[PDB]
Amino acid sequence: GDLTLRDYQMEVAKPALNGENIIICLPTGSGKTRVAVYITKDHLDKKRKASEQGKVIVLVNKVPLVEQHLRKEFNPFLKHWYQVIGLSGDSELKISFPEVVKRYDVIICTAQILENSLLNATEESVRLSDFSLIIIDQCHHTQKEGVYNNIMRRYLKEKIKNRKQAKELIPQPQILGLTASPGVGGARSNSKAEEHILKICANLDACRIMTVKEHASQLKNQVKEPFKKTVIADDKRRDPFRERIIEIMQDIQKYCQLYPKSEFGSQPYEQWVIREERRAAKEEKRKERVCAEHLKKYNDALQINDTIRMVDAYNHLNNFYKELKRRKTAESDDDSKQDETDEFLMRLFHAKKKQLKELARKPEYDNEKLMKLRNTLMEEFTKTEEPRGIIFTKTRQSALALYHWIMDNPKFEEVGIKAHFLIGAGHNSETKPMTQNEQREVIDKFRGGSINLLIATTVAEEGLDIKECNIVIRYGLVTNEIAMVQARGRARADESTYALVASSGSGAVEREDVNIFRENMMYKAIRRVQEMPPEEYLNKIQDFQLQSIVEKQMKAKRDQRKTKNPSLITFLCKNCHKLICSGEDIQVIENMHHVSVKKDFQHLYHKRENYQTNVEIICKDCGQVWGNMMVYRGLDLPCLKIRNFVVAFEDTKEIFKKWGELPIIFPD
RNA sequence: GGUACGUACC
RNA sequence: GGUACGUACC
Ligand SMILES: Nc1ncnc2c1ncn2[C@@H]1O[C@H](COP(=O)(O)OP(=O)(O)O)[C@@H](O)[C@H]1O
Ligand SMILES: [Mg+2]
Ligand SMILES: [Zn+2]
Repeated sequence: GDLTLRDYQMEVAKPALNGENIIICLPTGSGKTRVAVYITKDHLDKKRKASEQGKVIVLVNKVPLVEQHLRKEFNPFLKHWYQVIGLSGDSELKISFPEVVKRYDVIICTAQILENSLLNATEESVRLSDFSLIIIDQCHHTQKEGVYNNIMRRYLKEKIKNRKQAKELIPQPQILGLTASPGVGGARSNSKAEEHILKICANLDACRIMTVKEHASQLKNQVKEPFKKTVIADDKRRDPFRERIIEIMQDIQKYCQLYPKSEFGSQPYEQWVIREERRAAKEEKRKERVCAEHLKKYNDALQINDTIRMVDAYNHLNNFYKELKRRKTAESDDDSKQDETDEFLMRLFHAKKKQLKELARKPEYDNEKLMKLRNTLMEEFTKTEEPRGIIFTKTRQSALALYHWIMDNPKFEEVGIKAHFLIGAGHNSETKPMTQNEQREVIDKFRGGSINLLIATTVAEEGLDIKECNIVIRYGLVTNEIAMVQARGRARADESTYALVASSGSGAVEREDVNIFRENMMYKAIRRVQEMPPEEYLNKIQDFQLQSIVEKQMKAKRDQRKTKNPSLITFLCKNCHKLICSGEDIQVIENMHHVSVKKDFQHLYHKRENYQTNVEIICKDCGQVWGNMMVYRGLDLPCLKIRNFVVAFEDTKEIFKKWGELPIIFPD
């Protein structure tokens, strides 16, 4: 069942029920989406009784939230009274969006489905005037160049144009923002915190920002905060894995004569060594670029030794050199690759390989954070009958490696822990992705009980419905104040704890403290804009709105300048600098995957196993990855990744990470 | 592929 | 603005 609100929910709803644009700030577990449904039904029922056209769009930022808001909230209470539909880019609908607007009263979709129609591109459109109410889920993203903010910039442009036609009357939707924390925008001062709150208010055209105050006690009974802990590890353990890896890196640096201005295993080392790899490739210095590539792989092993067990560090290097054997070795079905440097670096590893493998088997040198994590898990999974937990970590590799650490250790299995990792769907990582369906099944098994502990990246912090946790561990991960409150929001079972496990040397404890500081500033700043007199608030809101419109015009003029011709360019291999393609030889498939056409192109490469296929293309002369094969219309075609080539010009040699960075448009 | 946001380091 | 890690949308 029956559509009602709690008193704290009604308190924040009241102005939206009277037709005012507002932002609603309700904590995690407060039922913000239930408030959205009550306001949707109320809004539509009033439009019926006034014989008027009622229409609502609910905008979300993740695809699963479309289906989730339908099932749990929107269909149960509205389906029998109004036409309701959930829509996404993933679902190939046979109806166009403009028709979906004509047929349905409540549209729940991802924001880019609306923007695609407002833009058109391919050209009677949809406009924001078609909708009488627009609800934005997770409205703290209504910021900068986000899709939310682009939708709302059209709304403000239509608001200003409306006053021009009064003096010489196009209808404007009501707007409702829903969030748990609008944020502080990286501010370190209360002034800049209050500036950020007003900017978000300005972007959503809010009459007022809305929080629970009269029924604050009721809200505190509904959602109980977890107990906070900070488990620090000083790491005064001797670290012979770090020491011997550094000796290998030092040896390599003397060979190539590349010397850093920065500590081993640190972030500026990683920047330097990647810069040095790029430079050496441009300048045809195979010795330097190959060494810098390996040095990076050793620099990875140091920083994963810092966060996870040193066996995973071993495996990172061990797998790299396994793949190096495969590419450099002349196999059958092929129509020397091994340089001096290649031979030097391979033997260096094999020599010092024995020690590292067997040093890695001794857990006494195996990372103090892991014991602190172990101890925290043991004491918490023995605390309750049917517990559930999440470990938040920085890298995908770290998520998978922690899963193996939990599995390759029978005392966690003994005490009832049944772990599984959880990572992103994107394909920009050097680790492989989980698909959206695999993500869904893991989260479903977590609610079932089949799975007990998630080792998650930031995938698990916002939006998605996850079962109430007894423990949330931030394992070395400290991002922003919004993510912090969202992570703390997952721990909402009876007797739940939120814990930061980190090295004192990482500076993550100090960054957690500024995010606590920022969170406190946020509440003071919300309080200040609520107490601000209307005339003062209105003027500041108008300023931010006007200068936000100007902000898009500037970025429009930036992107206009860079707006080629092929055959200007050749393609050299980054490792060995052999001539391979001209610019005329390249053609594109569905304007995304680039392919070579040259008639005698097969002679310049070999095929190896390890998106279309799982067959790599590698350089004949040197074994450098160029990309992979693909099947298109029954033709075996070579897909070349731009990362792998030095691109020469006629007038200059440069390396690009994306095909779009080249100032050249290619054929179909 | 394209784009966006978050964080760290320059 | 750059590099990397992470996430997402089309
Ligand atoms: N006024 C209400 N009456 C009954 N149940 C409610 C009410 N508000 C919320 N709920 C229930 O609580 C749940 C909301 O939890 P959740 O989705 O975690 O909230 P939020 O999205 O704010 O974090 C829903 O399953 C809903 O059925
Ligand atoms: Mg909800
Ligand atoms: Zn080559």
